[PDB]
Amino acid sequence: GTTGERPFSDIITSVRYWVIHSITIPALFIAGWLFVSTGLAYDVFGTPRPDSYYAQEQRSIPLVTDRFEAKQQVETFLEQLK
Amino acid sequence: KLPEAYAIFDPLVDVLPVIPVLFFALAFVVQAAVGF
Amino acid sequence: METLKITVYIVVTFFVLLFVFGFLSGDPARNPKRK
Amino acid sequence: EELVNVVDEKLGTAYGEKIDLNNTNIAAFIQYRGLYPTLAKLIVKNAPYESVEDVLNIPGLTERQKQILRENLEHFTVTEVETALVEGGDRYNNGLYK
Amino acid sequence: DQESSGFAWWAGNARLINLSGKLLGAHVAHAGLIVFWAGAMTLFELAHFIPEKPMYEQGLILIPHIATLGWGVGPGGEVVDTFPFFVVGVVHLISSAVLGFGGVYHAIRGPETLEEYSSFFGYDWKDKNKMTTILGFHLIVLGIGALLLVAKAMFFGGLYDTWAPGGGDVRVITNPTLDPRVIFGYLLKSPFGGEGWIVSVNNLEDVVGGHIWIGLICIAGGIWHILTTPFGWARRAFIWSGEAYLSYSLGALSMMGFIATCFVWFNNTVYPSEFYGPTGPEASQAQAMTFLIRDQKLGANVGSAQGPTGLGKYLMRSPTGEIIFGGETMRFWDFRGPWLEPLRGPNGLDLNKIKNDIQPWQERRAAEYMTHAPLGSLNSVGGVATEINSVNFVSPRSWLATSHFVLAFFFLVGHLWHAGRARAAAAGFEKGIDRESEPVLSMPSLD
Amino acid sequence: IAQLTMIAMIGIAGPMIIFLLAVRRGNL
Amino acid sequence: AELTPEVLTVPLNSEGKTITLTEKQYLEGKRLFQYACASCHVGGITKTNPSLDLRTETLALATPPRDNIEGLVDYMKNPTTYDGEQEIAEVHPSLRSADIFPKMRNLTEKDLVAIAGHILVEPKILGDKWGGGKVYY
Amino acid sequence: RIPLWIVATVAGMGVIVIVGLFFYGAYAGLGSSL
Amino acid sequence: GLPWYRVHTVLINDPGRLIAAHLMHTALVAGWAGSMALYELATFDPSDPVLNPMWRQGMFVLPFMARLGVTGSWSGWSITGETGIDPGFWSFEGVALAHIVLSGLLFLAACWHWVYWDLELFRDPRTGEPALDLPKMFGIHLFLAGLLCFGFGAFHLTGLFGPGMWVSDPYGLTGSVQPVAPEWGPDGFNPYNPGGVVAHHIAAGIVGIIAGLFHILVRPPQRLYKALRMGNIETVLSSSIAAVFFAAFVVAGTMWYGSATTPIELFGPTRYQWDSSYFQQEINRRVQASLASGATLEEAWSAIPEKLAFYDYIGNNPAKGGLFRTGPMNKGDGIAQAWKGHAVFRNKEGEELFVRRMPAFFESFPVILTDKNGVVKADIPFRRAESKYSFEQQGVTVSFYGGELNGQTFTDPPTVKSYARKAIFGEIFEFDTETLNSDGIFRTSPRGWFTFAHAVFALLFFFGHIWHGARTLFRDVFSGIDPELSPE
Ligand SMILES: CCCCCCCCCCCCCCCCCC(=O)OC[C@H](CO[C@@H]1O[C@H](CO[C@H]2O[C@H](CO)[C@H](O)[C@H](O)[C@H]2O)[C@H](O)[C@H](O)[C@H]1O)OC(=O)CCCCCCCCCCCCCCCCC
Ligand SMILES: CCCCCCCCCCCCCCCCCC(=O)OC[C@H](CO[C@@H]1O[C@H](CO[C@H]2O[C@H](CO)[C@H](O)[C@H](O)[C@H]2O)[C@H](O)[C@H](O)[C@H]1O)OC(=O)CCCCCCCCCCCCCCCCC
Ligand code: CLA
Ligand code: CLA
Ligand code: CLA
Ligand code: CLA
Ligand code: CLA
Ligand SMILES: CCCCCCCCCCCCCCCC(=O)O[C@H](COC(=O)CCCCCCCCCCCC)CO[C@@H]1O[C@@H](CO)[C@H](O)[C@H](O)[C@@H]1O
Ligand SMILES: CC1=C(/C=C/C(C)=C\C=C/C(C)=C/C=C/C=C(C)/C=C/C=C(C)/C=C/C2=C(C)CCCC2(C)C)C(C)(C)CCC1
Ligand SMILES: CC1=C(\C=C/C(C)=C\C=C/C(C)=C/C=C/C=C(C)/C=C/C=C(C)/C=C/C2=C(C)CCCC2(C)C)C(C)(C)CCC1
Ligand SMILES: CC1=C(\C=C/C(C)=C\C=C/C(C)=C/C=C/C=C(C)/C=C/C=C(C)/C=C/C2=C(C)CCCC2(C)C)C(C)(C)CCC1
Repeated sequence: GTTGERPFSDIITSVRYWVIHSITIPALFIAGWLFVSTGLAYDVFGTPRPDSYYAQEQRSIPLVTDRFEAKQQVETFLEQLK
Repeated sequence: KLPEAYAIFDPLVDVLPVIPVLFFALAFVVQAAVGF
Repeated sequence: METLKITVYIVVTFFVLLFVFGFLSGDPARNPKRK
Repeated sequence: EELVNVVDEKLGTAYGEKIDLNNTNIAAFIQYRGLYPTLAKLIVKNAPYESVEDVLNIPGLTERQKQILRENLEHFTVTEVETALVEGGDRYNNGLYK
Repeated sequence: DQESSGFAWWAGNARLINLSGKLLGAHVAHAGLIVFWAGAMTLFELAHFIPEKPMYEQGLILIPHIATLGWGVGPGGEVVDTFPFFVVGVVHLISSAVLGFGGVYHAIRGPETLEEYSSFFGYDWKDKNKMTTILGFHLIVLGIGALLLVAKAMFFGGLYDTWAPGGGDVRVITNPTLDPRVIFGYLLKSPFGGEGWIVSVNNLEDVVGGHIWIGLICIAGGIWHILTTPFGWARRAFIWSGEAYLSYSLGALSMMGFIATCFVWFNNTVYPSEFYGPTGPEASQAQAMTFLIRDQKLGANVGSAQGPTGLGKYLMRSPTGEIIFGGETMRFWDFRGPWLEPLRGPNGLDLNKIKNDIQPWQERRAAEYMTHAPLGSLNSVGGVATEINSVNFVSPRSWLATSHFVLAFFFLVGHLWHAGRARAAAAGFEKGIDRESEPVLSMPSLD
Repeated sequence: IAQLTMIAMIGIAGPMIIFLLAVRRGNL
Repeated sequence: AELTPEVLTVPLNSEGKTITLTEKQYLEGKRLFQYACASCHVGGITKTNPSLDLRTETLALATPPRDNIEGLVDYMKNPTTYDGEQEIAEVHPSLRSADIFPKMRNLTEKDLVAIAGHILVEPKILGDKWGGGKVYY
Repeated sequence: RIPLWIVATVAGMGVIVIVGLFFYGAYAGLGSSL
Repeated sequence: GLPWYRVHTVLINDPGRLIAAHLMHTALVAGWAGSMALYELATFDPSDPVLNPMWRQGMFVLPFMARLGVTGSWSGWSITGETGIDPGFWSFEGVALAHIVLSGLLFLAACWHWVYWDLELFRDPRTGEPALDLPKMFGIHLFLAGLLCFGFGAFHLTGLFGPGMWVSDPYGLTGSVQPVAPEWGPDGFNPYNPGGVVAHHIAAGIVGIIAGLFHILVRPPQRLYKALRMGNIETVLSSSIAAVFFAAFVVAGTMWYGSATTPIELFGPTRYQWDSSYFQQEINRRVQASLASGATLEEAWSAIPEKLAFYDYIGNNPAKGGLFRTGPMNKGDGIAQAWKGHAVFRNKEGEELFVRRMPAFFESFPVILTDKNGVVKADIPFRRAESKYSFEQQGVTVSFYGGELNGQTFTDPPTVKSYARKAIFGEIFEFDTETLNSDGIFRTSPRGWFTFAHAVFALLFFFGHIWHGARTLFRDVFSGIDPELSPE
């Protein structure tokens, strides 16, 4: 079939591709990295960090009990929880 | 742990085995430069 | 029942022998243009 | 005319509360200061005892061993030897591992 | 040979099947990676080898072989000379350069056609004799060391023999085997459980003893083909084409690799376990041994102990040989190793022996083998399918036996695709089916 | 420790032959 | 933070004294425990003889007490049944018997104290998962 | 302009280096068992 | 050579013969109604609306005759358990003797629209051929629908003209068919609120009438009639199969989860009613009131009502069944004859214990008696050699309050155990199994089946939808791809 949208080999092999990108690609690679390093990713998605999955003493699991006052639960767990 | 006097090279001794593979790899690099 | 033991062999041998003697007579022939 | 499980029933005697010299698996012997290892091989070996004390009068028991048994006597009990519990030399290896 | 007038890129090496190979050098080229690989891994192996840690406990596939030959071991499977191992890899490795240094050449700067430079034996496949004579060389070639080994076995140091009197220990094969009934007899031996035609081999006397017989037998072939031309039922039978030659030849590996995979999993003789892990069956027999002891030692009669099923825990009965360990373990009553043979009897396992002549050096070797068993995950967490991460160990036998099968399998796939395409030249329909002259569009319709 | 840097060079040893070959000529 | 100082502190002598500990020693404990061989002994059970476990209580009831960071040391040096009646040295890894179990040679009082502390410590965190097997897994 | 193969191999090694990192990362990585 | 699936296509045009078709699948269904209707009627037992209400007996079709209002049979009995009052002709028998005559005539109107297949009405004037106007035809039928939907909405259910509809509430249940008043307030949407139904029909009726007129008058944009290829009947089929299947999934929902369109007693109690101990908690309240109200724990439970304990029996929880477990809940646990009594298990120490129930997912299950606080004080060992909590070694025991067992207690380790394992099922009961010869395994309630019915059915229909919709629109390419090629 007749195809005509801006070619690929062109730019993957392009001089400009590598010059705009070289600098920006790792900008994302780095950006992601920082997202992890700051440790914000954790707070970003509640995702606990090894240091804080279980409180110190307790052995039970901080399980969400009631679907409607769930927000509380999480807290009261994340609460007593270190 | 190689003889004491070789202490310096545990680093290479470490890699030497990867090479074999490396060849099937290169075989491609060339085939690519030579447009198949 | 040692009988069976042999009754089979022959039946097995026969065939194995018919197998080989069939491929033995070379099959480079028995295809398109007997080449 | 009401047949019934034997182990289940004997679990209802004092067998379930303490250690049965004549039946109980040799494994329940570790649960006390220095009994398992040897004393048990003799406790378990050595005929079945009609009295909980006849343990103390076991051929060759040591002046110390003798003591121990005395000391631990508290936890030992007895009930008819249980064919189903002793057959198969199960008493040595009941099939129960961690 | 460029593209057109050749195959595609993935079938690259096919354009080397055209004219006279520009390079033997390819084959030599890698005939190096193969020898260099020993040079790296061997170095790498020792590079990680500790003398105390059981050789099989430290992912040693390569190193255990040197040991099995009598090098750097001696009393028990203990390693005294960290040197010998190092030696062999160092050599090979370096040795590889020359192998590669040349193959690398023969492929780019030498005769792009040795068909012409021919002279020296030379090149062309259909040439029925250049091929009979060539393999002929490589036949004297192999048998060559068949003796090389016999020497190491009889004149340079000996081998490791687990059976060997005292206990595992570097020993010299004094009296190899004469009698052809024995050395040959194995081939005629059962293939199934109880007697594997190749695998079943108690001692070295029959190994090195047999190798001898193979060196000469094999040399007598190179000497043979080198001098003559194959008969007419031969020509009549087998297609001759460079490819077709690979085709056969390749399916000798397939088979052979299985013969390895099936061998490295089963023998304690040529694979001592002091260097490899305890053989699969050995394991579930070792367990037996350990517990037969645990209770007997705990005061149980053992021999007369009625087991859960109706058989008996510690001791059971097999149909032909009367007495063996019982569990599910039975499957392996054919297992034989020095750690369990003393406690053997006329009728089988002896109650009198097992009861009082069962020594300590066994309870501890028996327990090592109970633990260290050929069971692990790719993850490399040695143990039952469902074990916690902690003790990890994968038997050399696992990797060895496993790999070779997948490869040897794959090769069988090869023996096919190279026979499938080669039996095709034989008539010329290999390129395809001719649109105007196909046998079928002109044949009596089946009905 | 160092192991990594020294592996690096050998790994880029091969594509470098391709490069040194691109510039000069031959092969084809 | 979770592997705290006192939770890493355990009994030394049958007399009460506590040796507390470090993240360093603990580690060697792990490295050791496994190298000293978990092959029968993996997790917290005992494959050669499942009847005996390494749980804190079990070591206490042993003879002599074997819950002491001390105890286990004697053992590893010289082993004894749960009787404390006959030395089990020939069938169990022990410095008394190195020539049998090689791994036991490179072992030192430093290396021991560690593998020891590892045993008395692991339960404190893993709970029952220490003694039991399969079941708790 | 820039030769095509040269972008492939350097692009590739990255996948082979990054992926390689990931395997190491499973040994000391949080997800290890230590 | 015309293949079979293509054979029913015959008509497509020629609406004449088609009318006689629908005129049949219609006289064939109607029949089936009166049919099994008679059948179920040939087997329903009224003897006890207490432990043998329809739903256990494997009743599927008779459950509806109640929704609408037919409570009784010409034989002096009802489903509520009435006396002396016998319905008019329109009683179960009627409903059946009814559809029986219906289909029976439609079969005739049927074999009519065939011979008499070519009529003026089916012939379009201006066009020399047989054509059927749909863009309007449709709106017409619509007008009747709503006209009826409302005609029903306000004229039936409201009790104004006819009987109400089956309703009750979570006690008893003391269900019955009474008149309903459409309550339009927001809670008319609480699916549960019955009123919320009469309000919808009276209300959607309006919306239908209007629409009909609208579609009987207004004409479809040439932009739609060109897209939805109206005119080609093939499209009305995908244009409907679509709704039909959705209509399904809704009946599949209302059925499974609760809803006033599918009661508690005319259909198996909801599987969720047992998920949350709905029945035991709404019970404890009453046995607690009665208790802290100066009554013997005995007078207490003997206070709780038969039917209600029963609901608290996992054996009615719709899930437990089996895809091939061939029949009515009765050849399962048997015929429920009566409630034995609540079984409270006492420790030897005197402590009260509870049988930790069996969650709907397990066919198998180990009984465990937990201390009132989740702790474990009793079980029935499997190893039994290392048992630490056996009934016998912990002297478990059982007393009984209410039922027929009442004020009795059982001590022997065997029976005490037994009673427990049967308690894991909820409220123990006494089932006559001999009569029907039950098997000892559970079966699923009507509610259960019905759901799985308008299940695989609706999940398939969307495939018809996708198939005809696709054969409606591409009736062009249908034949071949068009010998012409290369452009695109
Ligand atoms: C009798 C007629 C049978 C008709 C069957 C015809 C079917 C067609 C063949 C296709 C596959 C079936 C053939 C079976 C071959 C497999 C071998 C086998 O089953 O026999 C089992 C034996 C095992 O030997 C073992 O030998 C042991 C002896 O060792 C023991 O004792 C020794 C000393 O005696 C040592 O001490 C040692 O340490 C100790 O372990 C025991 O006796 C065991 O009981 C015994 O099992 O293997 C061996 O020796 C034989 C090794 C042969 C090489 C096979 C390679 C691997 C198989 C791949 C199959 C290819 C097919 C693939 C097709 C699909 C795509 C590829
Ligand atoms: C085959 C063709 C396929 C075409 C594919 C097309 C793809 C397009 C997808 C669009 C639609 C998908 C998304 C819909 C999400 C709806 C959310 C929902 O589920 O809504 C959630 C609720 C569920 O309520 C439930 O209620 C239960 C009990 O509550 C009720 O009962 C309790 C007592 O137990 C209490 O009394 C309580 O007060 C009372 O509310 C529990 O609480 C549950 O946790 C809770 O989920 O459903 C409701 O209200 C809503 C009413 C349900 C309508 C269901 C329509 C069809 C799907 C359902 C069929 C299921 C049965 C299938 C049977 C086999 C085959 C069909
Ligand atoms: C005869 C083939 C063979 C066999 C049986 C082994 C076996 C082993 N090697 Mg090994 N190795 C080989 C060839 C082989 N190797 C070659 C040619 C090299 C050079 C590159 C190496 C380099 C090497 C290193 C550096 C190490 C090992 C190690 C090991 C041991 C553990 C590895 C493992 O658990 O990961 C399992 C690995 C996989 C499951 C790879 C997945 C396979 C994928 C990629 C698909 C494969 C499909 C194909 C059919 C199989 C290819 C065959 C193989 C040659 C690649 C194990 C005994 C480790 C060890 O024991 O240290 C002492 C170790 O550190 N090897
Ligand atoms: C492995 C099997 C193998 C086989 C069958 C061959 C076969 C051949 N090689 Mg060869 N080669 C090999 C491996 C092999 N090579 C390896 C591993 C290398 C790495 C260097 C080489 C490097 C090499 C070179 C540079 C050349 C060949 C050449 C040849 C051809 C010349 C035959 C001849 O008369 O030599 C007979 C050789 C001997 C009988 C050995 C004599 C040993 C002593 C007495 C003198 C040899 C010189 C000295 C020892 C070191 C060699 C230096 C070197 C310049 C030769 C012949 C086809 C020649 C060629 O171009 O063929 C067309 C050629 O120029 N080869
Ligand atoms: C190393 C690789 C190799 C290759 C590719 C070949 C290839 C060949 N050799 Mg050969 N050979 C080799 C090594 C090799 N040889 C070695 C190392 C020796 C040492 C002697 C020989 C000795 C030798 C001799 C003496 C002869 C050959 C011959 C041949 C040619 C015919 C072989 C044939 O097709 O057998 C096909 C054979 C069969 C399919 C046998 C089927 C019949 C069965 C049933 C035997 C019956 C079994 C019997 C009962 C015993 C056990 C049976 C069973 C239970 C196990 C063929 C070109 C023949 C040739 O023409 O010139 C040499 C020939 O006469 N070779
Ligand atoms: C909803 C009502 C409905 C109506 C009136 C039609 C009408 C039609 N469909 Mg159809 N269809 C429907 C729903 C409907 N379909 C659904 C829900 C699906 C997907 C689940 C399909 C999938 C479908 C396909 C793939 C095709 C049709 C076709 C047709 C046309 C002729 C096919 C034919 O009659 O085969 C004759 C029928 C038989 C010979 C019966 C044998 C098939 C099974 C084994 C019978 C089982 C039913 C019976 C035993 C009891 C019925 C119980 C009931 C609850 C289902 C005809 C216009 C054909 C067509 O016109 O071409 C595009 C065609 O190819 N349909
Ligand atoms: C490239 C991947 C690869 C790697 C890393 C290995 C590695 C190994 N293979 Mg092996 N193998 C492979 C592919 C590979 N194989 C393939 C594709 C096949 C065909 C299915 C085989 C068939 C095979 C067999 C039959 C045996 C091995 C054995 C071995 C081990 C000893 C090497 C050796 O025998 O030295 C030099 C040769 C020997 C030490 C013994 C020679 C055996 C006699 C001479 C029969 C013929 C040898 C064999 C056919 C030649 C293959 C040698 C190998 C280097 C490719 C070693 C771990 C041996 C083993 O099990 O461990 C000791 C062994 O017996 N392999
Ligand atoms: C040969 C190729 C030919 C075709 C077949 C190839 C099959 C290859 C299979 C490999 C898949 C899994 C990779 C190993 C996992 C690993 O190990 O990497 C992990 C994440 O992986 C991953 O993130 C997997 C990445 C796959 C995501 C694909 C999403 C599809 C959208 C892509 C759009 C691109 C435009 C990172 O490590 C994990 O997380 C670490 C924490 O950082 C832990 O420490 C552990 O290491 C843990 O494993
Ligand atoms: C140091 C040393 C050495 C050297 C060597 C060598 C020679 C090596 C090598 C090497 C090599 C040479 C390696 C490799 C290779 C290759 C490569 C580096 C490649 C590549 C890459 C990549 C990444 C790719 C990719 C791709 C893609 C993308 C797809 C397909 C195609 C391709 C392949 C291109 C030795 C060892 C001898 C020893 C001595 C010293
Ligand atoms: C694949 C191929 C190729 C190539 C090549 C080949 C194939 C081969 C080979 C081969 C080779 C490539 C070889 C070789 C080599 C060499 C070596 C391998 C070396 C060496 C040495 C070493 C390694 C050493 C080191 C050391 C020493 C010296 C001693 C001490 C220790 C140390 C380590 C220091 C290509 C791609 C082109 C294509 C074609 C084919
Ligand atoms: C004398 C007369 C008559 C007669 C008759 C009738 C009425 C009837 C009938 C009948 C009927 C009304 C029938 C039928 C029905 C049924 C149906 C139509 C159906 C069936 C079934 C089916 C269709 C099926 C289904 C199924 C199966 C098959 C099995 C499985 C499941 C399913 C679902 C799949 C009448 C009365 C009309 C009246 C008029 C005259």
